[PDB]
Amino acid sequence: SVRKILRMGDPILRKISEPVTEDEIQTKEFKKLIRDMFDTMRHAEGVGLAAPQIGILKQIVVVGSEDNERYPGTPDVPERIILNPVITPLTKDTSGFWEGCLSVPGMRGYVERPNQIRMQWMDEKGNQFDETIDGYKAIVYQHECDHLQGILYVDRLKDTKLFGFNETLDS
Amino acid sequence: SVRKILRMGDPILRKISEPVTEDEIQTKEFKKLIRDMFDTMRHAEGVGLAAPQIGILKQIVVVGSEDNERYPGTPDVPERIILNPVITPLTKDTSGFWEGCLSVPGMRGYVERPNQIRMQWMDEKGNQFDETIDGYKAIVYQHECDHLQGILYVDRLKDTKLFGFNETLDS
Ligand SMILES: [Zn+2]
Ligand SMILES: [Zn+2]
Repeated sequence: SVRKILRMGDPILRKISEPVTEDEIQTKEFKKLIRDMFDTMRHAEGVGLAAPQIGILKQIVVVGSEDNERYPGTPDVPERIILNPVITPLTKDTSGFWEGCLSVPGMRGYVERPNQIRMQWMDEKGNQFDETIDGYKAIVYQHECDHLQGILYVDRLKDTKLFGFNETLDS
Repeated sequence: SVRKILRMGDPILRKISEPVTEDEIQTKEFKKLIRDMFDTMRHAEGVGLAAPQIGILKQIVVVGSEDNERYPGTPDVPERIILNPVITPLTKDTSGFWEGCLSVPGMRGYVERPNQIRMQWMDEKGNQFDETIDGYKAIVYQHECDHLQGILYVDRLKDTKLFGFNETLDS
């Protein structure tokens, strides 16, 4: 089902989310969470979603797009469950994007993040990954790990001048 | 009548508004602006309003409250037309407030501003003033002169952690 998405202002979105145990992923309620999470992220037309965004401080991130209406330009993104992630910048080069967040509705903000990172996670399966992601993917992944350390894009806005509502930014 | 209030994202709210001429205040359309401005500020239940907030880059600020629903606590404020203002900090001491703005609907942000300033303006009459304002008044006056130099409270947010929507901040 679709869970209620917490909005910027709730202190939860700022608390640090702790790791998931190899025990949990094989748990029943966990599987029911990934279900909800996906169901919620889709109804929201978002590129991804972090557990805390719905009240759960577990290091659980979800993603997936395929022709998105909320961010027209962007490339389709393949669904994937990202757990206990750990990103690291592989360069100082940065790609700029007017990011948005389901937890900060109706607004957009230019944010410059590194464009090439090394990330290491784990899946519903228990598999260990450790690749180097680049381009839009990296952006989204970074954006969503942030939620896990209580960080929202507004905290990184290149500059408050470049931040506002949609209805007005496109005009 | 009530004019449409520009929302954060419109580049106008960031442009510098120029001064008003002793000629204008005695003008007909000017008087019609102060009318609208007031009518608009009231319908909005705001403590004040700056010309640019409705598309006019003239150094015209308006104020007035008396039992406000949008900011319950705050002291009533007496209507007044403030023109070509010029504020100056008279201290480093600062009072904190979760400010809001009609141009940035549904949100609130903790902002620390000086609590004792020297301001010099002019009225619909043409009178020259130069007093030292303190307390809530100073806050509001500073908040509204900012609009004249293209500045919104988000640009001063003490810290992004303390910024969010109303429905969620009170909870
Ligand atoms: Zn988000
Ligand atoms: Zn304002």
